[PDB]
Amino acid sequence: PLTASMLASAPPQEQKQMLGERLFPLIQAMHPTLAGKITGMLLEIDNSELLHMLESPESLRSKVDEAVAVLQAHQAKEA
Amino acid sequence: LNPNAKVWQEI
Repeated sequence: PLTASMLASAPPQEQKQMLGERLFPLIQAMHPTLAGKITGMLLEIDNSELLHMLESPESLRSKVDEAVAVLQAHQAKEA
Repeated sequence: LNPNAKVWQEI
């Protein structure tokens, strides 16, 4: 598991990738095709919240659901 | 949430 202490041990310029590395497989389970885009969207969130989402499945799911609805709305807006 | 975000590529 990724912890606050582990994340702080990393070079600051690496911290988002450490999060993305752990977030992606879970998001890909939920959304196999679009996981890469969704992970990119969530990585904009603050690291503390991302750490919480990594260890709370309900929290991750609800943010992923939001990301998907925003992506779909944007698809209609670009159309 | 920003739908223009850069796509993640996993290692």
